[PDB]
Amino acid sequence: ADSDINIKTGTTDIGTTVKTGDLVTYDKENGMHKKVFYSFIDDKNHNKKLLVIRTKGTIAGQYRVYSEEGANKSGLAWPSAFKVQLQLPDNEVAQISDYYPRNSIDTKEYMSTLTYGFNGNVTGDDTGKIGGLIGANVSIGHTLKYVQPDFKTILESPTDKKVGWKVIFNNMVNQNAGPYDRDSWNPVYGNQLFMKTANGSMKAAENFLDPNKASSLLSSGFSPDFATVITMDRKASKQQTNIDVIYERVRDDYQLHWTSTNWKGTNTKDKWTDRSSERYKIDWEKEEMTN
Amino acid sequence: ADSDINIKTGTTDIGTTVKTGDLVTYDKENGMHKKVFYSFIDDKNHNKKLLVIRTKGTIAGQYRVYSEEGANKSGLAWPSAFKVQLQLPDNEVAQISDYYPRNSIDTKEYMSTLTYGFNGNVTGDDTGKIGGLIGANVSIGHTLKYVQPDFKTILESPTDKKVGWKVIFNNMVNQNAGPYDRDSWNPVYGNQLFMKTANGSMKAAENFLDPNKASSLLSSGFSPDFATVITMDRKASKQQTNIDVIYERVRDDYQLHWTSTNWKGTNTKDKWTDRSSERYKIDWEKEEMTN
Amino acid sequence: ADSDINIKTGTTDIGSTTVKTGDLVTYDKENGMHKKVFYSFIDDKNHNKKLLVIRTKGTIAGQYRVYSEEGANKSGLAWPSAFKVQLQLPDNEVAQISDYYPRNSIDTKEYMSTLTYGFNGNVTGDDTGKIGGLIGANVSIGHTLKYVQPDFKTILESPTDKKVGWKVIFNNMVNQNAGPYDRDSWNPVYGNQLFMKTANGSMKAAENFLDPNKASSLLSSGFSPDFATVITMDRKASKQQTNIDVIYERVRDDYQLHWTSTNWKGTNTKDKWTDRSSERYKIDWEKEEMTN
Amino acid sequence: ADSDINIKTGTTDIGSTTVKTGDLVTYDKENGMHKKVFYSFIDDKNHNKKLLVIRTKGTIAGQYRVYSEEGANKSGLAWPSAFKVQLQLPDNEVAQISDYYPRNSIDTKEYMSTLTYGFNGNVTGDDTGKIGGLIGANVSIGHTLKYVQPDFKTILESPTDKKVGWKVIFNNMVNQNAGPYDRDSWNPVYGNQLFMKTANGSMKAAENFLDPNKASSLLSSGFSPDFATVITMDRKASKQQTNIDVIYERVRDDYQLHWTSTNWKGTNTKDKWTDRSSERYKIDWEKEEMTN
Amino acid sequence: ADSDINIKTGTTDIGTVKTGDLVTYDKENGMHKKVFYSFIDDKNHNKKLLVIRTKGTIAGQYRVYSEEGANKSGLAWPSAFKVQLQLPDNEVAQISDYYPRNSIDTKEYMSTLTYGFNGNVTGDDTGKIGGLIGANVSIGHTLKYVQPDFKTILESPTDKKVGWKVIFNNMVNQNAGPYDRDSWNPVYGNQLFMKTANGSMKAAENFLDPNKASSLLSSGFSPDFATVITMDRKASKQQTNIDVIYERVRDDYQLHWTSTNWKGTNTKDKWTDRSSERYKIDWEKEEMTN
Amino acid sequence: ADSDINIKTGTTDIGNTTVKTGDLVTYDKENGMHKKVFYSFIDDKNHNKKLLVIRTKGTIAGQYRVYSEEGANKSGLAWPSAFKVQLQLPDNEVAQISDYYPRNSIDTKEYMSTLTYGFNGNVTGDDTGKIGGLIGANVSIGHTLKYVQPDFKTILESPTDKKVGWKVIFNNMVNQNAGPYDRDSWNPVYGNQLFMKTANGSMKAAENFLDPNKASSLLSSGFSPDFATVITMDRKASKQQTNIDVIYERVRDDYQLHWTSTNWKGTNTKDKWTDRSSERYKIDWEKEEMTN
Amino acid sequence: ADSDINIKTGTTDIGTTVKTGDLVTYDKENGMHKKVFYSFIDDKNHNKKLLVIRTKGTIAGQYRVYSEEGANKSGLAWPSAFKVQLQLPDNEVAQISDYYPRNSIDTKEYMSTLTYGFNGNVTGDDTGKIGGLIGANVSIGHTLKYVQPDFKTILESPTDKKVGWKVIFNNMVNQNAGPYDRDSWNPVYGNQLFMKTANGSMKAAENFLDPNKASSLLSSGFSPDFATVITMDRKASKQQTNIDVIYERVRDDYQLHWTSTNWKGTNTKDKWTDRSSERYKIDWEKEEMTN
Repeated sequence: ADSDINIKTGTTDIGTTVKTGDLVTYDKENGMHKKVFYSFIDDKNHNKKLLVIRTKGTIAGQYRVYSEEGANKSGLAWPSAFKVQLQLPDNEVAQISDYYPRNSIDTKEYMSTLTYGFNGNVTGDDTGKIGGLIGANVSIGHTLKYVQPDFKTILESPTDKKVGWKVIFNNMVNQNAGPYDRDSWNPVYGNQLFMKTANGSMKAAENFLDPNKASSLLSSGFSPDFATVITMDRKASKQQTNIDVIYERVRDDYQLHWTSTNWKGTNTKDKWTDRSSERYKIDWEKEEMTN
Repeated sequence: ADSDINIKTGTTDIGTTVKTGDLVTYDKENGMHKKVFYSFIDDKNHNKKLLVIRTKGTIAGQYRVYSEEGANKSGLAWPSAFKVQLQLPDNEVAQISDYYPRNSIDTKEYMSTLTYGFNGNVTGDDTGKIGGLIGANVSIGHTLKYVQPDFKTILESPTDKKVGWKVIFNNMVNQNAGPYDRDSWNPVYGNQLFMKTANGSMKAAENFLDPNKASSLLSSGFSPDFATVITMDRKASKQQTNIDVIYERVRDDYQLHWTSTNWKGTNTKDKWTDRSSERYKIDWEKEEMTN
Repeated sequence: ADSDINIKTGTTDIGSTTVKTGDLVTYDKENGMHKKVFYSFIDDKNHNKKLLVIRTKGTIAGQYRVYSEEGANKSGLAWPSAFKVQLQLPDNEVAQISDYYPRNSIDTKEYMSTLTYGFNGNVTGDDTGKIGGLIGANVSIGHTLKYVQPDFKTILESPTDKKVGWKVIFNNMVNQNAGPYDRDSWNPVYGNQLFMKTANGSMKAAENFLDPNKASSLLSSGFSPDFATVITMDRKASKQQTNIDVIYERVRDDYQLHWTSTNWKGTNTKDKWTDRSSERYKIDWEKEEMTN
Repeated sequence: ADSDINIKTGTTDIGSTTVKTGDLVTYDKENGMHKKVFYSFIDDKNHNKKLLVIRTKGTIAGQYRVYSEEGANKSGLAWPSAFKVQLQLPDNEVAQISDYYPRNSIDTKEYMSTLTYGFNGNVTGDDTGKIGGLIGANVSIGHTLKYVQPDFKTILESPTDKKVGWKVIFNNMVNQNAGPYDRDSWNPVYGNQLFMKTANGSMKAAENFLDPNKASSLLSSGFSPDFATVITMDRKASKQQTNIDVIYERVRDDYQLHWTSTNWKGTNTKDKWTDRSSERYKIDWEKEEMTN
Repeated sequence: ADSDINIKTGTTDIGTVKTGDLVTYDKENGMHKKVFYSFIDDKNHNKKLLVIRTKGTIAGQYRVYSEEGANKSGLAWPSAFKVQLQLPDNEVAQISDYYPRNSIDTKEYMSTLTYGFNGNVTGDDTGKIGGLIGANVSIGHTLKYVQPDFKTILESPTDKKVGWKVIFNNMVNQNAGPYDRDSWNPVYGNQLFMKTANGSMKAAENFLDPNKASSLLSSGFSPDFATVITMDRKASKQQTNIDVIYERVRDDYQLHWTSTNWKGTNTKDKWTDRSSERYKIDWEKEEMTN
Repeated sequence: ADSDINIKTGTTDIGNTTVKTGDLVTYDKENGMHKKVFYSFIDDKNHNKKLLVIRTKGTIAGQYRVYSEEGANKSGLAWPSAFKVQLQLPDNEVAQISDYYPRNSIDTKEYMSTLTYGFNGNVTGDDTGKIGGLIGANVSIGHTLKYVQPDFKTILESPTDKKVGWKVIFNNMVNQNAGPYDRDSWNPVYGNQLFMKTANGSMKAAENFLDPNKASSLLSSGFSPDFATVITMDRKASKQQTNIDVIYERVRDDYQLHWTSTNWKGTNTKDKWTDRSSERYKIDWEKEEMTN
Repeated sequence: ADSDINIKTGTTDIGTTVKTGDLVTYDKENGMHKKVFYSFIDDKNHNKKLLVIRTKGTIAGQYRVYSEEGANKSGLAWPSAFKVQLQLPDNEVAQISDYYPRNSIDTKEYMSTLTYGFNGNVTGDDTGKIGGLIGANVSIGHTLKYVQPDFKTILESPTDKKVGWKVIFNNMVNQNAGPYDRDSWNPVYGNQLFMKTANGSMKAAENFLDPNKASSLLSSGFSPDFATVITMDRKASKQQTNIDVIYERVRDDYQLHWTSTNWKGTNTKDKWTDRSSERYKIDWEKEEMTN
């Protein structure tokens, strides 16, 4: 913060009138509500002109049973990753200056235990017999404790021309069991990730986990909220800039099959990928952004 | 936020005088108090005119014993879902830009424990006999921890013309037991979701759980608090826009029957649906919203 | 909030506007109720309606009291199981109930699952040169449900555009590090021990009730409502006066203790008594004043 | 809050006006009470009534003290079981008690249910070719109750439109990692162990009382009230003067220790002594000043 | 707060002020005594205000004071820090307020009831078959609470005199205890500041290093107490004398050798260091001097 | 804070003062480093020196990658064990490094001691009228140490008045609910299991490395520095231009997996590769601007 | 705070224009970056002129293997205490008024548990034999819980002429073992504080704990952040004041030696002391501080 280096708070920041806007596009085939909120910041005391692009909207999860192959085997398509990406063409003079959020250093809680004890006893009965025991004990414990989200938010390695985030599936609770991930494997039941019952009396399709009891991101979807800061030199001859904005969904294939005794599930990674791209024009003189 | 990217706070946002209003309607048949609070925001430095629509009011729960087939079987209607939906006609130029709340990523706390120990003991009695014993142990522990609300609030997959929320029944604690949900099944007791006593001596209607010990959303109801942001192009020819708002309640059927040794309950999903729809007119020039 | 939708904070709210506020205080002696109405007239020209905020405060006494004493074997305690507040506009009124606070909040619960498994080896022996051996294994499944419970639940009753109300109801309560008990607790031997002081005692039934100092203060000293109701009124309306009835009421249960020649047993009758205190206020929207 | 009902925060409150404040200090020597009244006259023209905020502060000394000594087998300790502060308008007054802080809050408690079940297998053996085995199973169901309790409870007494008051009462207390004990704790051997230092030692009874340094600081050094009362006055009233009575009081219990020939036994008598300090203030609404 | 009674925040308070610093060092008593004062004269307030903040630092002076050979030694340590302000009785000015005050402690209590059943079947190669069916019940009570190394206590004030005492409560000793001034063990006595149970060194060596003990004991305690004094403007004598006293009470912790192990004994309130000083308050000039 | 020393907050900090800010961005492709400098010139007349605040941000890619594959029994994985950022002024410069953020924070640990003791009795018998009894006792002492560990530790390296720097180093990490492991973890059978996916599987060595999605995101996608350096300059200095070198660098370790005919065995070589990216900036104190 | 005594917040404080400055000096021999930030406050409504002296910079750890006596014995120098001291000459009329931080009162969490139980059991076998068992138990537990920092920050007993802080080594975790301090002793291992391995095959110098796994204060160093407030009477004749500032590092000597069966460590306290002093001139009239 500002006070940590003996300077009055808010002093070293960029603060000037700002020009803002909203641009909304809906991709029907890809089921993506894409909204770009932009702010043009022109601080004369700052050596660069700034454009802040906040990418919002919603990418639908589209957790859906897609095929029913008889009554033994059925297939479920589900979203394992949501991605948002911004890219400047290389010929551009404008640069990607900053981004939010970034990758945070995860933490874990470790705990070590040492217990030792002693115990004595006296025993007896009606035949006048009497016994005794003296025992001792030591025990060492190690406990690891940590928090994990259903989905991880990760900032991809940026350049000065391209940036992006991926919100990826980590693990999930299945009816107070698990947690399971894309790589969970059981010899009897295989991958129990979206498995409703271990054994029942129905067609395969019914045995998929009800999306209401799973992560709501899987079905109803994920709403990005990422910020990109682009800087522009005022003396450039060309005060126009193209920028590409991409929303993307990666879908995995979770299959259920019947092994004559119980259910077994199998998951194939990155089976499908829906990519929705749109190009925007940035006018640094007019301070407006269009598509 | 703005300070995370080296910019003065509150800079990049939309801020100008605002035109606000209230529209209240009460649907008696559906037992729904529907209130719409709206705000017209016209910032010249913003590329579009804004309308914020907050949908509030209260959808009654109407948790009730509706049928009485003697003293052996009875039926309880209960609300499993509350829904709010806003929809623009497709031919409209205005777009759904933003919404609150959105879907949150759940988290869970995991714990791993590894313990190992040793113990010794020496035994004896008055017959001069001496015994001895040396033992060792290892133990592995896994603990999963997470929070579940009685009802889940979910933002449905939006487009730029339609948006909505569903507040759905998740699971619920029943008199220090459970928690139970719509799919809980016990071979003896079936679904014990709203079952008061397992095997008492009363009529079936009496045996439903007192709403005072269940989620207050079930009976007294749920008060929506959702916001939609619509953007409008100032240069559009038609500066008038219709918008339809739907309130919905979906009720499940929980029936109790006596098996001569016990009570057993059965739950039918989405048996009834109360749907209350109203149309509003949005005048962007006059900056006023009416019904 | 506004910042969540890229708007300057406080932009979308009703404020730009002079407000006319007031206090009306009434004490109902027979019903033991202190009733305060704090009201605020907000007339924002940029708002499509006139606004009145009615904050219903004050305090409804608990009146937790031993009411009957049929000797030393039997006694009865009257206690408040519900506090209620209700506002109601007549149907012929043009003014509408627009909003209210508080509302019903969604409860949550903390769930915890444990799976533990272990092995142990062991060798035995003694002075007769004898040697024994032991290999054991174990597995264990644990499930924990965890949640917080208030002594009283605050509920917003199903509102209309003409009437609104809250009910603050008894939930459950700790009795001297035991329980918690509620209105429906039953023990075959002791019955409902909710306000039972001791299981065994040489003393009157009246003396065997739980000291109100050791119970929820809402039961005895009482509960102080803090509810807000927002009324909207159309400026074009012809009659710029609106009558409104405000009701405070208390529902009291009957908790009786009787001696079974060996011990104490408690019985609770629900909603035995109801104290209802109603009063009418006149809302003048032109004069921007509310009166009684 | 206001933002909860779509209104700019601080809009509906009384402030949108210059305030006249003051301090009145009195010390009751015989009753050991420092009594301070901080008052504020608020006259908001947009408010239908004049406001006086009376904040009652100061400190009521605990006066935890060994008062009598009957030999070395029996001794008595006076201790504060309740502090009380009360404000009362004469009924003939036109001014009304409008609001008060703090009020009674709804307590909560944390409940837990646990269900565990497990299995274990085991094989044992010997050098005599002997072979043994066992297969066991287990179920266990647990209930946990968890909650927080203060040493003293702060309670708002049932107010009227003329009188209000708070009481800070003794609840329970830890005694050297034991207990907690309260006024009704009883042990057949030791009686009430609340303020006894040792169970069995060789000293006078006076010696065996708990060092106040190891007890609640309120018991000895005392309690500092911080309560606010809000009085409303109609401007159109003929008599713009109002008398108001402010009362501080301390309730002391009698804790006796005696020797019973083998161990120590403690007994507590409730509400034996009561120190009450009353004073009258004159409220002049026109001059906007409060005097003594 | 004000918003709790439907009034705009900051309305009911007193809102130019004249402030000052007086510093004195008592070398003999090892006390750095600082008074920060503020004169507040609000026309809309019925009396003139003086806020007196008593700060500075009272050194702990945790030290081994005596060495009676190699079997016996004495440690002096601070069991109480005290601050006192006193107006003479004939003064018209009154003590109106003070901070901090005494807070009500809380404790966390939790009760558990567990009951279970267990079955088992046993057997061996001799075709023998055994069984057992068992049940269990258990009740647990848990008490939980937080206590500071020192308790900060506001002494019963009057309208002429006020004071605070910061007293030793209990303390952890090398992952053991906590111990207090009254802890007693029949073989070891009071193990409060004892380093080792049995080790061949001088008695002075066996005292706990101040670096592993509460820093208030050695380096000291910094008071931060405020007193609010009110004065009537119509008073004839617009001067007021006030005495401020800083105090340290030291206990005596003795270690002695019993030919097998160490034993500690603690005697309370053996020494008392009192540093008193008088200030002159001028309400007209709005200044406080010495 | 200032209020802690009886001064109005914000009084003693630096701030008629106008600040001259700017951004410099370069991307080193060979080293995969997005390097951004945000600078602020602060010239407070009431301050004895001109100030320049340099904020080093951007992102150093983790570049967690399988780099060699010697069949299906041996593979190598290059991973980032340290990220570093360094700023250096040449010796001949009169300008000085005055301050920096973050600095090294003091770690803490929670210690716990438990002492439990108990007694138990039991009576035994059977159908042969035999009667037995046993009475036992136990004592136990427990010590628990508890502390929080980040995946990477942020260290401020020992600064001078000419150069400053930070290193963000790998500490330890959880591997699929196992570990946590660090660069020196060793198992006689499995070696270092830090990034080992399975104990014994049937795949290529390359396929047996832990999925970067299940590892610290700093390892693959990378680390984003956020460091501040405060440089002071005398106004009276002759050369109001100052060169400064900024270095971003990544230290990569070598984690190899090999098959021992029964299972997998991991080996980690420290500081095998070092990627260094340096850039020269010109600081102009008169023109109040920074360039490269 | 002021609101605690019925006064508007910020009323009783000092506030006026302030004159601030920076003095940076680097002690190479002692490896100490020493920065002084000063603020002159002259409030006319305050009875004295104020100078706030903030001592910052960084004292390097210099955790280093210094000696090598073959391959069986070695020595490690480590910082056991960092110190900062400010001292006014006794003849000065200017006074040390205040200081931050001060000593905080530490706390601990104590909990006592009382548990008691009963159990029954019935036994039998195929020989028609019958057995019985009735048991009871009681147990009392005492648990202590508290937090201990790696280093303690302590304000030393100040006067009106001298003030200082010491940041001292408390204890430290050694590879999930310990924690150990300067007085830890094991008959077999001696002091295991900075010992890497109990018994291995390297030179002594190799067996010291990697500074990366120890407190970073030990190696990279400590950054002081201390404030001293000095008052000056405006009417004092001599409006100039010299002040000495001392930065100091106390290093302990941790030696490792091989006893032919395992490693044993020994630690000697306060072996070395690096002391770096600088004198500053305070001009109260010109409101400037120089070196």
